[PDB]
Amino acid sequence: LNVIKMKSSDFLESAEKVSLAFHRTQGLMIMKTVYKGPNCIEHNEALLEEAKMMNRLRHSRVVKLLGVIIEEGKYSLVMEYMEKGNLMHVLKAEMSTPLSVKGRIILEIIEGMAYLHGKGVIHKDLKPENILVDNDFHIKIADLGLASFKMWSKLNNEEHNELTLYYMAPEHLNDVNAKPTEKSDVYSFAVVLWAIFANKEPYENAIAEQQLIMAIKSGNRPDVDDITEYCPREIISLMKLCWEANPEARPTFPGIEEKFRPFYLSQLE
Ligand SMILES: O=C(c1nc2n(n1)[C@H](c1ccccc1)C[C@@H]2F)C1CC1
Ligand SMILES: [Br-]
Ligand SMILES: [Br-]
Ligand SMILES: [Cl-]
Ligand code: NA
Ligand code: NA
Ligand code: NA
Ligand code: NA
Ligand code: NA
Ligand code: NA
Repeated sequence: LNVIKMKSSDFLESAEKVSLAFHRTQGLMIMKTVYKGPNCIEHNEALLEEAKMMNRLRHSRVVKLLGVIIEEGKYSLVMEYMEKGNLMHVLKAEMSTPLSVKGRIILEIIEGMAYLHGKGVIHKDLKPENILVDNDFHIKIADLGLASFKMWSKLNNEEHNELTLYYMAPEHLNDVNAKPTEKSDVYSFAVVLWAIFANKEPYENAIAEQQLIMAIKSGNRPDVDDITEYCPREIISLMKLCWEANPEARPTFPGIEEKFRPFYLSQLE
């Protein structure tokens, strides 16, 4: 389905920024309020078309943009509701996630990124907080930071509006000139891989941001010995392949899928 021009009145009053919302006739949804301030109707057509463009990225592992709210002095994006929150919340839950499910999660992240890259989309902000999980532990990739919503991100920072580095490729640390590439996303995926088996964030011993940044650029990586549960040797090799310093030596997501899928099916599923 295409993007719906929804209205603020469509949602139940819950006055008392991604939050849960209840559409009067459609049910639970996620709302990201982006702008609240003076009237800026000059940008409406530009904001709507960008939402239409983003809404065209349709894939089983990509979150759906259900609608937009474009009113006088109020602009919001309305997104599919993923009941279980983000991947890091799932990994830290009291109930353990079995290896078969972790393998499926990895495969689905690969499928989603292969789709996005095939559409010429570079995510640039891939991390557990942008990987959302539904009731059945299937995942969908999101862009909650608006890294790909150029127009909406600019709106979010217009001053008249009232309203992590662990997964960033080293070529981007301490460097604003560096333009992210598909290979930047592959590096982020490598660290997500580590997090999936560590059940936590990397670099817990880092003491200072400058220490952490200079260390990673010098070759430091998440502590593979820190994984406490069983992590298949193939997956350790995979993450090492994906966080290699030379970006052009990192594989593609289709290349990752070609070797991970048959391994998932014979060992993990
Ligand atoms: O997080 C959001 C969101 N909305 C959409 N996605 N994420 C998908 C997507 C994923 C990765 C890269 C680009 C788009 C396509 C869809 F339009 C909304 C709340 C801001
Ligand atoms: Br090299
Ligand atoms: Br593999
Ligand atoms: Cl394949
Ligand atoms: Na599915
Ligand atoms: Na990061
Ligand atoms: Na730090
Ligand atoms: Na390296
Ligand atoms: Na295959
Ligand atoms: Na398969």
